[PDB]
Amino acid sequence: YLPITIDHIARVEGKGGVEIIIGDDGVKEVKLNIIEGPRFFEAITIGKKLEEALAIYPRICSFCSAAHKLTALEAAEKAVGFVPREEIQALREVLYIGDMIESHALHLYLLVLPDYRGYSSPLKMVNEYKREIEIALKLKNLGTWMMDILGSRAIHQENAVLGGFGKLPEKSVLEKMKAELREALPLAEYTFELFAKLEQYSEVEGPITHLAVKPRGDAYGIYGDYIKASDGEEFPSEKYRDYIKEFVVEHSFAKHSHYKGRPFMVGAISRVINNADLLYGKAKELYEANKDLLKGTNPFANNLAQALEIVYFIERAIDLLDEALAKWPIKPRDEVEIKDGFGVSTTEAPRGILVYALKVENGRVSYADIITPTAFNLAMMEEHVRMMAEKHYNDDPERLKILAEMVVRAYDPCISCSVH
Amino acid sequence: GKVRIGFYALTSCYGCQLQLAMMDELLQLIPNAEIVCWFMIDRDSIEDEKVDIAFIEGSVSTEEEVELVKKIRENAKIVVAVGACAVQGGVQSWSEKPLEELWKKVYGDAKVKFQPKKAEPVSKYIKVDYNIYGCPPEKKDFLYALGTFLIGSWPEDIDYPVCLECRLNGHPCILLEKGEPCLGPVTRAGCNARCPGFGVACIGCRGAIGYDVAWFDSLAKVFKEKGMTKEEIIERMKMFNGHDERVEKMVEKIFS
Ligand code: SF4
Ligand code: SF4
Ligand code: SF4
Ligand code: FCO
Ligand code: NI
Repeated sequence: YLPITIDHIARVEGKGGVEIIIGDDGVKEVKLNIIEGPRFFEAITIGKKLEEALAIYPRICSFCSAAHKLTALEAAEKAVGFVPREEIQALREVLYIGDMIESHALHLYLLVLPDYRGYSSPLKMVNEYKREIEIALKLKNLGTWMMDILGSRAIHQENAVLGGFGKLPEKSVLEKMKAELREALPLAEYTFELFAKLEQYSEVEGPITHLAVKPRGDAYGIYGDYIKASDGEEFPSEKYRDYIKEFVVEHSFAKHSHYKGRPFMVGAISRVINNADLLYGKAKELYEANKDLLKGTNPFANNLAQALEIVYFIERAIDLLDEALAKWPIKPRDEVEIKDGFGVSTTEAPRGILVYALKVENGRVSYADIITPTAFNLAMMEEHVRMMAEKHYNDDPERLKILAEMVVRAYDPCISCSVH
Repeated sequence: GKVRIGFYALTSCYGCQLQLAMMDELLQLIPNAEIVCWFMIDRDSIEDEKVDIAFIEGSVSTEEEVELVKKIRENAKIVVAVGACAVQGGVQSWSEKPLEELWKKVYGDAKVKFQPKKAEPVSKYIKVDYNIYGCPPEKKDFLYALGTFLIGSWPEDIDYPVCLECRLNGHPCILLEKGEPCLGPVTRAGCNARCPGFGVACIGCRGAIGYDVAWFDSLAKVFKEKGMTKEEIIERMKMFNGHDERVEKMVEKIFS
């Protein structure tokens, strides 16, 4: 009856808010109200032909068009029984890594750092911290450029198609890339050492359940057929319903999710906690020297795990462009018989796990189930804000309203994703 | 006095903002001006500031977004509709499925404190003075309106189809030669014909234009020997122009 309402959260993707309920005991409930209109991407596409429903899923969210679209892809292709050609996956992993490289570098640098430096806007430390932001746009624009080469674009990639790609580039470009990647690994190196010196607050330390796709071969990756949880459990990616369940609350247009009847966290610390040993390159050594910072016990270690992965994914697409280039010349796409069937895929989107589940019958989409990572995260997010609200509630409100948000901004919430 | 520009947001993928965001000297690109409300970038942002330019992005899908678009029509001398979600209602308009059947098919019967509505252009409730097109728009389309608006002038809209630029680049008709249904002869241009030029079909994202000039020798002939029926063209034009009432007879001139 005297709430703390943060009508909008700055420097996150989407339209949302907070209603932290203060009592007489301290903190009752924390409510992240999420107001971003459903766009019913799960229903308006129903009865629509596959291809046509597929060029539309990326418009759920511009921070992760590749992810959605390259995930839509894998699940329409288990459905119609296709299998990718080998160098054609390596390219899809590459394109996913410039969605990844850029997302983090845009969340970290233009959404997270402003709070630990004093600035409301990133458009502000422009002539005060020039080198960082020049480091910022260099990582981001190897991101932005990679997507503009293998996907026509960064926001909603129309070249990645059923079967592969509509025009793969000249060889020299996958070489120049690998040349621009190698001229990037020192830039993410800087970003590791910057976000590790930063504060992972004490009011949030506490036990968390961490879930992640498991890499379908020898290395830390994105694609894979087995969701792992931090207890030491594993369950088939095809039974995500039979192991995690949804529920509507009146205080959001986004569902909420439980593993084992309780909150869990996906989104990069989750991947390091679960699949840390599958790493190599400068990133293995950076985890094996900075691990009292990469524990599953603090939200904000999401931010430094991002920095680590820009080390990994930079180096791995170096190898992955190399693998592709050993099958050159490559036919762009192969023909896909659209036969009926069902398919689930689970991939590591920039923020945790994205599930696409597609049913097609007679060329058109009869069913679909999507759950995005910010939606998965909404519910431990609220608890970690409560935990901060506990140890700070009878503060000057504006001293409080800053620190809960940083927590929100530590998940990299992407609300156009949690509501589709 | 530095021209007031706010970037407000409705129901979107924030790509149209992402686009302004990833333009890197952006603040060297709008100097006689000041950014007063862009929550994605400024926490020092307030909605009830009177502004000069009003870049509204996204559909009106929740009721309070009817309160916002009316709110901004009042504190803004210029309200500019940015992207297909705000220009056309977007890809969330390509089903006429009533809201409730869409609520039930996703939420079942589970109530949300907030009021959802079917998707609608910004134009329905408040006056849009200009339109920047594309899903998302092109960097070159944002450079144009901001810079022109800011020297005092008024922007204009490319009224020719994607096929003109298509041809310029030397791009071969993936329609004529490959049987993909290109919405290029009926989609406004600006993209440097990105999708023909990737062996992909135009999917409409920059908006519906009309086919009032005979750019193809017989599009009806191409559409009657590719197997593209007037209803087909309509389901597809409707993925980004599902509120255009002009569609139904525009495709009908083509086949008449
Ligand atoms: S028009 Fe497209 S890119 Fe722009 S906000 Fe809407 S969905 Fe996102
Ligand atoms: S591919 Fe499409 S845009 Fe290009 S010339 Fe053919 S119809 Fe026109
Ligand atoms: S070719 Fe059509 S769908 Fe492709 S970017 Fe241009 S307007 Fe959009
Ligand atoms: N990362 C990301 Fe977007 C969300 N949630 C997806 O997938
Ligand atoms: Ni997203």
